[PDB]
Amino acid sequence: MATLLTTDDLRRALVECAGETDGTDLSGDFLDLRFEDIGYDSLALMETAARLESRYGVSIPDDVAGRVDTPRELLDLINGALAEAA
Repeated sequence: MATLLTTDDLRRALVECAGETDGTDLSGDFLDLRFEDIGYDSLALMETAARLESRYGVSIPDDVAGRVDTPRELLDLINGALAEAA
């Protein structure tokens, strides 16, 4: 019953920005350089993390999130704030 955030969740948020595509070739893992692939420096995932921060009910991380290079870090970021919150 205790389910705050999962890997599959962060993935859905990363695709929401894309739009539509039934491609992707993940035959292992996708949390190594997901942000450093198309060009997700910060501005791209900035607005996305903003609206998602409200619907999720998480704080407003502009430092770590603003300069988030790792993908798995993003999940542990919002999910982390939710942990202490609960």
